Amino acid sequence: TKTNGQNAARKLVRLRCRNRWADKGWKRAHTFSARKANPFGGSSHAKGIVLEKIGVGAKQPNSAIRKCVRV
Amino acid sequence: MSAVESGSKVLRMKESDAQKLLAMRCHIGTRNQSSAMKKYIYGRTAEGSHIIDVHMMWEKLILAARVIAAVENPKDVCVCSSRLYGTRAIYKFSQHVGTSFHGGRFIPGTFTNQIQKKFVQPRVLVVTDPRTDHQAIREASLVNIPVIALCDTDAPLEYVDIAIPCNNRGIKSIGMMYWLLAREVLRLRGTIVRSVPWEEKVDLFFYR
Amino acid sequence: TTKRRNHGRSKPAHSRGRVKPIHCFNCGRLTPKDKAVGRFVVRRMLDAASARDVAEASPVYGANFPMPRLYMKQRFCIACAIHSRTVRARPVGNRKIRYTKKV
Amino acid sequence: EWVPCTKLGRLVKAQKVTSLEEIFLFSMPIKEHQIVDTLIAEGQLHDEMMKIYPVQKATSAGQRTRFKAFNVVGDCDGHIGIGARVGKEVSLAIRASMIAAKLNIVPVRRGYWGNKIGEPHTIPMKVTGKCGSVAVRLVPAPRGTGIVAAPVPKKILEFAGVEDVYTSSRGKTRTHGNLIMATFYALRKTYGFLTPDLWADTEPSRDPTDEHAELLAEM
Amino acid sequence: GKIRTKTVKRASRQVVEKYYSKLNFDFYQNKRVIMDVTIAESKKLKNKIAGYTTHIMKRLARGPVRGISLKLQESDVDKVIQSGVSVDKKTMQMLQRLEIGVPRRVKRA
Amino acid sequence: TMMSVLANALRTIASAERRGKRQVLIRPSSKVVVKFLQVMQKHGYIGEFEIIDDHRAGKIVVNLNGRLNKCGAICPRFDCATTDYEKWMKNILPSRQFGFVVLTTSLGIMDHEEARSRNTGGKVLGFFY
Amino acid sequence: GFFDADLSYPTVRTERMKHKRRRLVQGPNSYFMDVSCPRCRQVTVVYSHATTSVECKGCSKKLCRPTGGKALLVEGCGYRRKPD
Amino acid sequence: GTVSRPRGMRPKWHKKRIKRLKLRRRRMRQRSK
Amino acid sequence: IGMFNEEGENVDLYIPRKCHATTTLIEAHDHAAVQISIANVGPNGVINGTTTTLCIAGYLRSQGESDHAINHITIDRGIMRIKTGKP
RNA sequence: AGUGUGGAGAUCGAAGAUGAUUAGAAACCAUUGUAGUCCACACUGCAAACGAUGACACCCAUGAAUUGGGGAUAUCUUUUCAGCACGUUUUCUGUUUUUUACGCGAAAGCUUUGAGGUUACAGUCUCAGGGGGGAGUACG
RNA sequence: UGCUGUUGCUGUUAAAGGGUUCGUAGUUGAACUGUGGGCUGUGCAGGUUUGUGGUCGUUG
Ligand SMILES: [Mg+2]
Ligand SMILES: [Mg+2]
Ligand SMILES: [Mg+2]
Ligand SMILES: [Mg+2]
Ligand SMILES: [Mg+2]
Ligand SMILES: [Mg+2]
Ligand SMILES: [Mg+2]
Ligand SMILES: [Mg+2]
Ligand SMILES: [Mg+2]
Ligand SMILES: [Mg+2]
Ligand SMILES: [Mg+2]
Ligand SMILES: [Mg+2]
Ligand SMILES: [Mg+2]
Ligand SMILES: [Mg+2]
Ligand SMILES: [Mg+2]
Ligand SMILES: [Mg+2]
Ligand SMILES: [Mg+2]
Ligand SMILES: [Mg+2]
Ligand SMILES: [Mg+2]
Repeated sequence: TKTNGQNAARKLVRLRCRNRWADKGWKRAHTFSARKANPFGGSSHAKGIVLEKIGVGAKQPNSAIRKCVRV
Repeated sequence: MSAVESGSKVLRMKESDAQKLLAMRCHIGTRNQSSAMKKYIYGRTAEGSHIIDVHMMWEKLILAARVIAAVENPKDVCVCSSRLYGTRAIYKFSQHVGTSFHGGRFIPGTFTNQIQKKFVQPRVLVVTDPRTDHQAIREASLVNIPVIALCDTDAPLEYVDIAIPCNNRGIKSIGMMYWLLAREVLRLRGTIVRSVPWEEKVDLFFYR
Repeated sequence: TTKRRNHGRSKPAHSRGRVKPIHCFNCGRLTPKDKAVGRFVVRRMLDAASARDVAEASPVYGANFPMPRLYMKQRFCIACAIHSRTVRARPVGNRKIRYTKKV
Repeated sequence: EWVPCTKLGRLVKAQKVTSLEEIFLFSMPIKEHQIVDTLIAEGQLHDEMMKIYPVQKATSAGQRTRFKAFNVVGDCDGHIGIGARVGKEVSLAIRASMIAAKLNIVPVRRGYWGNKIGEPHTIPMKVTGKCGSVAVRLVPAPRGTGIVAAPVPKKILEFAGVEDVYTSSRGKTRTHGNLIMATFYALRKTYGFLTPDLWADTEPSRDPTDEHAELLAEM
Repeated sequence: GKIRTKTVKRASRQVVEKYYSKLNFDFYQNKRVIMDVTIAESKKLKNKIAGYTTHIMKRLARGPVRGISLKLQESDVDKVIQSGVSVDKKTMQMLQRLEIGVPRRVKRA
Repeated sequence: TMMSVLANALRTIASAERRGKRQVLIRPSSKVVVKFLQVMQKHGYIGEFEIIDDHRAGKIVVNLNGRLNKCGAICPRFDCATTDYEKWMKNILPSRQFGFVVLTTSLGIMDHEEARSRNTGGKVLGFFY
Repeated sequence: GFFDADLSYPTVRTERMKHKRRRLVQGPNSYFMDVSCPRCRQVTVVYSHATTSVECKGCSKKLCRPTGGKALLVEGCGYRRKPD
Repeated sequence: GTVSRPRGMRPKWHKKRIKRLKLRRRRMRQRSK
Repeated sequence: IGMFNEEGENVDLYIPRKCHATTTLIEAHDHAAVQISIANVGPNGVINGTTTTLCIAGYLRSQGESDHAINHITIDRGIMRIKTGKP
């Protein structure tokens, strides 16, 4: 249930503002914690130097050696 | 339904129907009451027996008779009685009015299971007791069959369209009510004369 | 998935808040008095065979003066009521039926 | 060969009942699918198998697999029928669903959006149909809108004969068994809504079984 | 156990209905009668049918039997009006309020 | 605490129409309630109604022909310009062919079709169809 | 029976059973009685639901004793219900 | 068995483990403080 | 009665019956809605050829209120008399 | 439950001990047993603190009941808290409910005691939620 | 995406009514001051006035 009064705009604005943070996609889009944790820093691509070739095993029930590199 | 277009008084109680109703104790109501049947109850006497309003009882009986008399093919109205005491009454009623009858257990699916032999489609269903004929009433609701019932003071009136307030217990009462209905249906048809008393005796309607 | 409308006790939602617990007759488990299964027991002091002998040897007791009987209000926890066959599990439709007099 | 089993069936075969509207007028149940076949003109009744999926019942040795089939029957001119029936084999389910769909045919009322020129193209008013958690809301639309609906309701509405409608489906619409029935239930409500055009008193008429009772008796 | 199966019981009922006059309480004459009016590859069944047929014959002598038709052997109100009805106080009160008035042959008990 | 007398009255009528009652008692009464009832009565959705005086907020007994599918109040009374009639008809009415939105205009309480013809806006009171 | 109720015009039977505030138009259940003192026969107007120590001027004899509802007149007292 | 899955150890004892862990971290920070 | 084209066609498939008690439209799928025909009676006790027919919706016959509804209708039609005459 | 200070300590009893039972048994069972349990004052304010159902207000079908107060009119007791008390029938307001109508709901189920009167979505206010965890954790 | 819901979500059991009260800001908040009147033409509904198959005493 919710408020319905004619002059109850401030309550509805505050209520929606407080509850938008419950949305993970909205919170990520409006907080820098994910941006700082993102290695690309918000970029679509990034350039790097290959350090080592590694073999990452596939998770069960798959069984393979996924060829990956450390960059 | 005593009232008619002409304004006549032919279809009214004649102080003789009242004597027959009173003699057979057709106005005693199981000492129990139902909200649906509260309108038909005149009052409660000592020992707590509800007294059925005779004016309303006669008016509903006339209405039911006029409904039955409008069926051109009398085989299209089925009379049912799961109770033992109504078996001869509905048998005698059918042999006089021309209706189809069915006593004893009502087979589930008689009105709704088409592919079976013994599947019948009556246009009007009349039952002796709504409580014990609940299966016939329940099936009639699925196939557009209106229901006439001999309801007591404690009677489930769910799918009942025409409720006749009477004592649907006891041998004498059930026989008398069907005798009155058969006589009135014949009178409305014109097969007998209202001026002369009906020759058929209620004893033939009595169970055993 | 509410099993019972009354939640297995005689305490509607706006009657009381707490019913003082009682010890089970057999094990001593503390259960609310309304929830515990309570049977009033009128047990004969002696069985028929032995009462015959005692009444034979008693000037006090006989065909005219009956022997005393034990009267106990027994309240069981649910586990002890079930294990002692005082009550059993029932079909879902039969769970609703209730008794008011000792039959 | 068809040997009629009900009084309505005999009346239809004897051509005493010539239109499906007469059956709908008196709310007579249809228990023989040959009634719809004879009353609907040949080549005018179309059917489609909307959905076939298997249903399984666990047993002491493995599990028993049956198939539920949904069939839609419509003339694209205001008559729609939906049938679901489970069979041991797919072919049995499909044939039974076609029979069931014919037995459940209902009339759907068509209305106008604004100007009432030409034949009706949309539903007369906003109606919702609910089955399970799936609810389908049909909203009248102007001409040229088309059926703005999911493919399953759009197929049903095409068979019902509507041209323009706005739809919105809530609930778990991927449950197509409930989605099909919700659309069907929304279409039935069109003729149950009392509009001001239907306020006027209508003269009562006799049902065909009462009208031709003597003919039925001589059988 | 010696429970008669439905095939035995149904045939026994049919025999009794069709050939009631030819049957009596003796198994051996009934068995002879049944062997003439029955085609069955099993003599054990015909013996069992004869046993249950004579059992039904005994029951029929002791009143009716369900499942057997045998369709060869299958006004007090005026007296009460004369003696009076003697209605209750409230019932009499209802009659006094009627258009026809209080009917004759009634009392207040 | 009852906050809207009109909403209470329209809720009571809608419940009675759903149950198929022949008459319904409305309590309390008001000028706005009577004006709303007269609008519905004008278009034929209700029959005769009687106002009973009790030297307080009175009572109304409304006779009901079964023509009223649903009536309800809109709270709060949103402002409605003459250009907003089509928006409200779309949102709350079952169709563009029948049903009425009731407005409080400076010219009085009237249905949306009448208000549109008079070129006047106002506040939405409720609806019926 | 056969007489469907009218909300505007209730039957005296149903309306008489209504609570005083549940009637179509609410009204009092009380009334006034002119009471004759059992000592002087002086007429005193006493409220039916009186709760405060009614005394007859003169003898100063308690005419009624308050109760949960209607007052209880003293024994051997002559009262008649006044109109309106 | 009046309850559904705890899904990864009884939550009461997990809360107890977290509580003891909180106390240990508290004492460590107190030592450093 | 029913929807009408601008030109004047009736457009509607059919005009459903309305319950004589609650005026609700009687749909084609309820299967509990009934039609009851009451024979008209002339000045003599015999019945005429005409009848009076009333339609009752299925839901009213489910609530148990069809008997009350028929009583009210029959009284309004002048077929049934509310009270017995004066003695 | 826990904490502080006084008192109390009959009963029962976390910790602990011992005897059993066990492959092991730091448990269940037996005998004990400290803190506690009880009281006063002061803290604590974390419960399945549940009707797992926020508050106020309106409509709402049926039958038996039940608690308290009032209206009206078969039975029992009736030498003083007594012109009594109970009890019968009917009614009424207020309370805790029960059995079996719409309607609602994913269903279990709810139903004048709503979870009904909601896509035909608007009586008023307010609190909370937005896949599972990490985590009611880290930091302040 | 009616999964941010003013339109337009959910909160018995799925995530979610605060343990209970009180309570400022804030939101919301019961009725009433009020039918205009005749006149005319024009199309509708029912309080009574002469006349013209039913019940009812015996023309009523
Ligand atoms: Mg309380
Ligand atoms: Mg508690
Ligand atoms: Mg219990
Ligand atoms: Mg378990
Ligand atoms: Mg469980
Ligand atoms: Mg869970
Ligand atoms: Mg403590
Ligand atoms: Mg302490
Ligand atoms: Mg010290
Ligand atoms: Mg000890
Ligand atoms: Mg908490
Ligand atoms: Mg909670
Ligand atoms: Mg109390
Ligand atoms: Mg209830
Ligand atoms: Mg959600
Ligand atoms: Mg939860
Ligand atoms: Mg709470
Ligand atoms: Mg203010
Ligand atoms: Mg105001």
